[PDB]
Amino acid sequence: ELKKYSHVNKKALDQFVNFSEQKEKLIKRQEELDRGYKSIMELMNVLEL
Amino acid sequence: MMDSSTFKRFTASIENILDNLEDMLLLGKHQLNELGSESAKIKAMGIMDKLSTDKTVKVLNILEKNIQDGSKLSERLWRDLIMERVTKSADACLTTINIMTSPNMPKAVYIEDVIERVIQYTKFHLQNTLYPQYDPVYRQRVIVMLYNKVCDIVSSLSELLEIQLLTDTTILQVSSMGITPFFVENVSELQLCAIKLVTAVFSRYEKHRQLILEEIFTSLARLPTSKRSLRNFRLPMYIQMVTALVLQLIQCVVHLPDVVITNSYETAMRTAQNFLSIFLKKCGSKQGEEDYRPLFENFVQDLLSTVNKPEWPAAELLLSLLGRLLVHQFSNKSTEMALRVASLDYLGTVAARLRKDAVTSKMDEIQQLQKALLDYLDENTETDPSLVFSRKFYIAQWFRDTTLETEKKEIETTGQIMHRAENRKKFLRSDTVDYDDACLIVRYLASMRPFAQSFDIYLTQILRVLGENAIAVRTKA
Amino acid sequence: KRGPLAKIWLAAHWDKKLTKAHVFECNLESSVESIISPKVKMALRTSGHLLLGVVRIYHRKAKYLLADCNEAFIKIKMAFRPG
Amino acid sequence: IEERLHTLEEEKEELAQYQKWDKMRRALEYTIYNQELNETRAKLDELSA
Amino acid sequence: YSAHRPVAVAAGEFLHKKLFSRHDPQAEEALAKRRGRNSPNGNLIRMLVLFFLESELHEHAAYLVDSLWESSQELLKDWECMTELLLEEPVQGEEAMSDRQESALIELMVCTIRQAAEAHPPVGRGTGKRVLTAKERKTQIDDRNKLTEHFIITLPMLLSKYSADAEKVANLLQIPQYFDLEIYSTGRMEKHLDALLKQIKFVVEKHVESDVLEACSKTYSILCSEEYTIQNRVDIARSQLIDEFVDRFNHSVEDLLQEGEEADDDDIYNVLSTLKRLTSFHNAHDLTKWDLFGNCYRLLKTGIEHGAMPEQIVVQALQCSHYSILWQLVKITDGSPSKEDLLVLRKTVKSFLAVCQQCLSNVNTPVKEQAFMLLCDLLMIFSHQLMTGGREGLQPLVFNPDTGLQSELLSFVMDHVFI
Repeated sequence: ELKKYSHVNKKALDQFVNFSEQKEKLIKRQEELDRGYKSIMELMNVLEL
Repeated sequence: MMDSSTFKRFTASIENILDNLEDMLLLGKHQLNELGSESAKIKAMGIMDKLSTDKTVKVLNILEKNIQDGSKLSERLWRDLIMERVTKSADACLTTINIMTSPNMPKAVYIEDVIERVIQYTKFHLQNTLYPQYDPVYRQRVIVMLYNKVCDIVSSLSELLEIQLLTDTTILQVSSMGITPFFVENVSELQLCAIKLVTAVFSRYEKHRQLILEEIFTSLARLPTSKRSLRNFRLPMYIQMVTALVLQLIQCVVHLPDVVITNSYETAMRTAQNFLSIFLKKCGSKQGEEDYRPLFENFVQDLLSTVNKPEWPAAELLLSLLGRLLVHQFSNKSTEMALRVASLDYLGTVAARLRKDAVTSKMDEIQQLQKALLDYLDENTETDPSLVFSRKFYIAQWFRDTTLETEKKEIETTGQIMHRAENRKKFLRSDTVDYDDACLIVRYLASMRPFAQSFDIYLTQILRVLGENAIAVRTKA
Repeated sequence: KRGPLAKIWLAAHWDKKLTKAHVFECNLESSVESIISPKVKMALRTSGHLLLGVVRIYHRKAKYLLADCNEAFIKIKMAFRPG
Repeated sequence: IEERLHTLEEEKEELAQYQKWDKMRRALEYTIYNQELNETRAKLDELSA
Repeated sequence: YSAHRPVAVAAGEFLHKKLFSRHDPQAEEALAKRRGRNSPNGNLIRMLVLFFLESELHEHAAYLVDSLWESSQELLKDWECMTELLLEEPVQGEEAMSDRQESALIELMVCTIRQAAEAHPPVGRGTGKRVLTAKERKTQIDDRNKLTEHFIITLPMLLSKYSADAEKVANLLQIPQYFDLEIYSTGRMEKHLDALLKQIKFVVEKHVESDVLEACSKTYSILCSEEYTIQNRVDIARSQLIDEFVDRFNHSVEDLLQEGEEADDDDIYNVLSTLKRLTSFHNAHDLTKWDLFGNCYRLLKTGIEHGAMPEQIVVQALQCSHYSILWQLVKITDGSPSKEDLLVLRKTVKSFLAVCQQCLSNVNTPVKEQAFMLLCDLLMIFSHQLMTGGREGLQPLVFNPDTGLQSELLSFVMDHVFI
């Protein structure tokens, strides 16, 4: 059994738990930037008028 | 003393009354505190001739104790909090003392679950508590005593890991902690203990070299970069910590048992050259928002600052590899601008202060000198441990010196055969000399090796770069 | 010099004294735009300068978040094979 | 990142299986070496007699 | 030796100008400070020693060193010079370092290094208006560093040369009060610490003097600083030595208390010496984990019943029992007071009170004074101000004075004080 269990990278539990948290912290900030993008696009249309 | 069963029965009474009153859920502070205090030395010889299954049940009991604050996730409840961590830290002390106690330790009087538990306890509680209030960037005597317990437990952890093999699922995170505190401020003695740990894990296992160097290069930007207490390692002449860390990685791998010496020693220079090559190539280019240059300058002045002391070798090997890398890179035109000017600057610095050291230093006989120095450092290893690795590195060094002498007649063959026989006798063998005399004889040995006698040759390299196709580089050359 | 809008004055006019600490978290862009929208006595050119400040800091957040994603790219690619 | 995370999630179950097999193998190894030391003791006393 | 410090300092500056011309001609360097060797400054040390010998107006050079402090700052930190002129017989071909001269030089070193650590002048010269500048404090710190690294080396063979000299050991063990113990963690010289621990263990087992035992106990208490990493390593040696002394005390007491033959002077000497050491090291250190109040109280009760045995044994037993009682009193204000051991401790205190009252009624007058002061300690322990520090469960412990005991105390005070 263990001869075939030899080729696979370790610490995947640590990786997945860490990197999901970093994914979520990038998720909320990237969700913020587009909201600010439409906000400034609207305010540009205001300034033009 | 062959038994000294005069407090052996005192401690044995302590654990039997304990497991009677608990087995038939906490044991409190004071009893276990005094239990660890007596466990420091009283059982350090007397742990033998004790009942094994009782050891298993007590380590299971204190395992279940350390379960409670294992990843504990934590004005008056704070007293309960602090006493909880101090109680479980004393419990950790009992674990890390109890396992290591015998010089010969019978198999399976332990389970790796409790060592895993003390490891994760160490991880969480250290990163939660001690770094933020000893380093404000991450942000009464109880903190200090907890600190001292941390130091003792990690030292015992280091020598316990050297005692016996552990699984890689422990190795990864114990190496992580062994490297972790090297980027905060007031942790120097912890950094010595971490040096001991990385000696254990590094010399014991050959399969994590890549691992260790990658976590080294990851968080180099977290260095304090402060004028206050940057150099705190006595040899005046205090030095920076991670430089000595690099040095003891270099001298730590020997794998002393034939040609095993030669292949392990060339493996050592290969591991060193991969380390310095990757470190240099990361340093050379200017990355966004930061730099690795000042790391490289302070690192190298410390390196040549510890160039010639008989218990810090291979700095000469670092400088030879430095010369080889610099002549490999800056002679071309394809390499990037910052790497070339960097290498030329470090060449100028080493050449200048090497020159002043050269002009300020000097102004069976070889076998006699070798045996006298090796006796003196044998005394030193009897006094100061972990320098046996430097001694074995020296043995490998003389073996390869006799090698390169052999390939560069029959009388020289007889002489090198006699030196080989002496080296193998001292391998099988494995006064009143002073530190100053040791320094003089080791710089004499360095003078014998064709290393300092290439300075003008390096100047010759400068002569090869006097004419260039790019002005800026030769201007600052 | 002084004021919640002083950093925007530095961004619009000086732009050299700005550091990463102010860029990352000192103010919310969506907050400050609605701060500046109904203000009285607002001269046209000073409004243009405040637009400079907010556009500059927003694009700097985009560059720094791109950077953040880059070191994220380095940290996700590592792996351990004993072989 | 999302697909890389999913791949490491299957590899996370894979490592769970691998480590379960690893501990039970080590337990079996220790058990058979207990058996070999017991037989050893037996053989020793038998040969002494 | 003037009481007024400026006058004394002016006189000492004059003395330094006058009587120091071995190789300093009061002129330029390259022959004046040191000739590159470990020899020129020896004679300056020599007439320092001779000046301390002839100055019979003082048994200690404290005022002399304080006067010569600022004038000879560079000379008084060169400790290595008289270190070879004290231990390892220098190449100058001089005579043997005289024992009176040895004690004089050791007293000079006591004075110089204590003024090196603390800069305040002694009493009578004291001011109390002292402010530390940055230069002062950095000189203090690196002075501490250099004396620490020098004297962790020198004190092992210093003791090896002067193990049997009681007063020299007592003088030499005041310097470790001024040693930064984390330098040992940085210097990695805990092995030399342990060598000095074994050496002073040899002194302790070779010396019976109360003063040197006090000095050793104070030295241990200084190096029993739990804020430093070495506390376990030193506690090893402390526990080892006190365990040896517990075993020796039990072996000697269980044969001394029985009449037998005789008890002779040898068993008396062994019991007295062992109890002296135990009392001395029990004053500064919590050693109640080895409950020897049984042996001490048996000795005190047979002193009460018989009364024909030496004074000093009873004095040591009473003081050791009092030390055990107060060390138990330490670990009841720790926030964890029980009740069974509380009543047990109160009963032992009451028995100690009866023993102290008997010793106050005993004819021996130093025993009377010691019983009086022990009774003073017992009453202030159970005083009304015991309730000040936010305590509740200590109320059963409180014991009221006896009127007859009060009259006995008044009679003792009037017969032995107001004279």
